[PDB]
Amino acid sequence: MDLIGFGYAALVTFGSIFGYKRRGGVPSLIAGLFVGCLAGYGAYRVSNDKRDVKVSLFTAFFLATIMGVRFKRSKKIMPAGLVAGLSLMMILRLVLLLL
Repeated sequence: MDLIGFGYAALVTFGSIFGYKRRGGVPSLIAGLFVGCLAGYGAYRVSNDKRDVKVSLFTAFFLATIMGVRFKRSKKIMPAGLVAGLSLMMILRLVLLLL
């Protein structure tokens, strides 16, 4: 949409994003951030919940279990997306290790 300066858009995007005061859809990802968060964070707290990493496993497991229809290649990205989430997590964990 519109073939105008990109960089600029990347600038305003970066800033605005940082200010976080525009979005407002709450499709699901958000819910994934909250849940996943508690998962990781909690695992980091070390109170009772299992250890990190595994948590994620329990996150995807619970979610899927909540869904009913286990992952399955098909239209939309509702199911696949989930896999994209868990994956994204792992990767982030690959670096987290260092962090």
